[PDB]
Amino acid sequence: TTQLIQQVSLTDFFRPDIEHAGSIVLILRHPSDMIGEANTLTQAGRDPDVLLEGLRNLFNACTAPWTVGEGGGLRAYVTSLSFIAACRAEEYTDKQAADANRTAIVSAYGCSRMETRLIRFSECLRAMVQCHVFPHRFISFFGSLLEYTIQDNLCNITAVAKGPQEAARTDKTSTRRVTANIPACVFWDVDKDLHLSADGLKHVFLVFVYTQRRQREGVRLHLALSQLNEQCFGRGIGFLLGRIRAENAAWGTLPLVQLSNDPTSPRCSIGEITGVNWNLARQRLYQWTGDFRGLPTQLSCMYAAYTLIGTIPSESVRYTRRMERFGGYNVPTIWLEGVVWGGTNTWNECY
Amino acid sequence: MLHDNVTESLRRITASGGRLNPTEPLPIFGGLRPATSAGIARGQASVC
Amino acid sequence: EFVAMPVSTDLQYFRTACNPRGRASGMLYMGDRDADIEAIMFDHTQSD
Amino acid sequence: MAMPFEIEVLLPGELSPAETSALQKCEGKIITFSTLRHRASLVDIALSSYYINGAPPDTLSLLEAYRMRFAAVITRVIPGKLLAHAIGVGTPTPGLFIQNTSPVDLCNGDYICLLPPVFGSADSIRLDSVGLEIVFPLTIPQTLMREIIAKVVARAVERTAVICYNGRRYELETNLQHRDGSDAAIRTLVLNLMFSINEGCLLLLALIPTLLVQGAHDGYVNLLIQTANCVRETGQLINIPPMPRIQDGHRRFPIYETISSWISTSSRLGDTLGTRAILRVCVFDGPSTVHPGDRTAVIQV
Amino acid sequence: ELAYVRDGVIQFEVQQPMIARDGPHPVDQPVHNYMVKRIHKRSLSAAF
Amino acid sequence: TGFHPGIAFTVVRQDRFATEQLLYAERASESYFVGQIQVHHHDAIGGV
Repeated sequence: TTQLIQQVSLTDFFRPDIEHAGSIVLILRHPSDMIGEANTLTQAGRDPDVLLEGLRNLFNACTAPWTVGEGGGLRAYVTSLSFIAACRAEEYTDKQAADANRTAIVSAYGCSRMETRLIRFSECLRAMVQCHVFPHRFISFFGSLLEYTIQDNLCNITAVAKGPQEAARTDKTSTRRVTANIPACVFWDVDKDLHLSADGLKHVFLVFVYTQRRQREGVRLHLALSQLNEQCFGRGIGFLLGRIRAENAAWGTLPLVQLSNDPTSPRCSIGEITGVNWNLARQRLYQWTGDFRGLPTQLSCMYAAYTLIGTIPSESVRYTRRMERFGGYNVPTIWLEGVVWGGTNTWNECY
Repeated sequence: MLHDNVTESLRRITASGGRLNPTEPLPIFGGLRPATSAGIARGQASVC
Repeated sequence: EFVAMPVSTDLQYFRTACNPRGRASGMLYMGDRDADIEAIMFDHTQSD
Repeated sequence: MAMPFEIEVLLPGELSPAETSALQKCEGKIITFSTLRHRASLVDIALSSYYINGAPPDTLSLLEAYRMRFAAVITRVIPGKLLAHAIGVGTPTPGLFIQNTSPVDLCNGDYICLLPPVFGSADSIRLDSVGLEIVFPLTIPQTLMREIIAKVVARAVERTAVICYNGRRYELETNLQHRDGSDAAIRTLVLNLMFSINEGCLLLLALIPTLLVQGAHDGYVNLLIQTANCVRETGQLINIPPMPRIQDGHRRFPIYETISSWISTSSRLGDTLGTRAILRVCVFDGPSTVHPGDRTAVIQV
Repeated sequence: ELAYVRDGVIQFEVQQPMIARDGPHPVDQPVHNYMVKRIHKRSLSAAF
Repeated sequence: TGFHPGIAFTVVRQDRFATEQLLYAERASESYFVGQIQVHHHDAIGGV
């Protein structure tokens, strides 16, 4: 048996009738929390008003831009993997597998105000990295798409948040069953790039990749298969992303044993400590200036993040690539057979 | 060898005269391996 | 048709079936289903 | 998947009756497989699979394997094959049990981490029919794993350059047979020791003369200051002038940064210099404590 | 059943003739050989 | 450069051919016991 979540939301970044049932959908945190976290977490020497400006610029080119502040309950909760994959559709290596997704998602949502709502989303995601509130703190894994029902601008989404994907009865159409589905741009199996084995249970991860370079940084989203547990998938992707790790490290920003071993060195006592003296504290004991400034940090050198969202408990994992009609156009997709969705969306960052 | 430059020199020269060499920066999960060629013609290369 | 070539290209290459390009090619040598097909024909860093 | 992930190790039918009677007694011990299949063979868990470059591993490479490899529990050994349960992938595993393989007792509630054999020699099986020696990881509480991992990485640094528990001392027999894993651990120790320092750390560094007076005014701090082999020496030997004015100080807060980005590199120091905790003892109606060799009732984390 | 079997065996015995020989030679006796075997175990599997 | 440094080598290599075997087995050369077919089910992609 499985579980299902249900969430009614707006219809800006997710139109759940062009989406094939079985695609993965993502949840979006309330945007008013970025304007609170940016004040504290931005790096000293940068204007935090860039993220505020981009965020205000995004929702102006959206649906009804009211109650987009605090007291608003009904809003745009959910977005699809295809949308984020199509806004950053220039940072994926497979250009042919990504530009088709972008074209189909622009010309398929039946809207002209789209392609002006995708440029804003990408600018917002790029700012969020520049202000050091990364997208991996405001997006997570809502269940696979199972069943829907829509009205004028109002959609109701059903998902599957646990248990086997294929043990889920969709009464609507087409064999009453639903299979996992992702666009071929975001997919890459690390066990092939690391030249690892094939037979065995595989996990399914969600990987964010961060590049730290002022005014020209970037971020993309991936869905990976691997025979490596969460404690060793970081050592995995830490090897296939050397040119990003190194460039982020360097383009995003006391002899106590001796004196303590010298029994003739100037030393005060526990009963002598009156630091109010301008001599006893400063002049007598060994002076040293700290200068812990501009030094590499954690939030600066962080180049990637990942979380375990599921698993594939087969002997040999089998996936296809069949170009499916994405509402008028055809996009390279990938069908994953036999996925059992895990949870506890705990992100692990790299450095 | 005592010096770490003669070793790289030898390991590059010996790679200039063969194709079995491990031409990769030391991988962490596999030990060492040669690069996968694009093709194969007459069968399995018997190592002399 | 004539194809220019050095005057020291040894003869034992012409005493059997061969290729005028001096380098084998084609789909038949793919090895794998995803191998780079135009890296057998042109990429001169991998051995023939 | 709804059923627990079963594994079927196929025993060779050409063993001795004692060579299989010993296996009959290893129900409840933990074994590890490189890949997670349904039909594994006895060559996937013996000491042949823990080989780095054709040699028996040391206590530091085996440690890396234990966290690189999948875990399972032997539950029953029939004459034909060996049935086992997977641990850390599929939650369903009702009534799972685990035999305490350790010198120290297990008390109810503790988390369980698994050590390669370091306390003396290991209690293993020597199946001389096909020539495979099978060793089983120990079962140590998490509040004790972290002492030995420290005592061994410190010795690794010392190379490259006794334990009390419930009032009982033990001696380690950990060995370093080469010099690669030692540095593969040293680099992680120094990296995680290097990503802790930040701008806000200096304001914590100015409180050492004040912590020295609170260690004389209080009782709990006077014990904390004894073990701090650095804070107890700097607080009377070094000084710092006041800190510079915070860049954009009207807006940000440095101490929140230095103690938010500090918990991360500490919830990982254990899980990288050692192994994670996979099980925890929950004996609903059985005995309270567990002596060496008695089966427990656990629940996977 | 065959599944409760630990080790089912098979026995053997063979008698050997001899030859007399007027000396000087080593006088011989009749000999008997007793030989025992044991079975091996296998399996089969299919699925759907 | 083509200079013989007073030392010689004995090259060794091993090749693997594919043959066609020819087997002869006498009558009643094996005593072949059979057991009983047991069945156990197992969870799958969502079915059995």
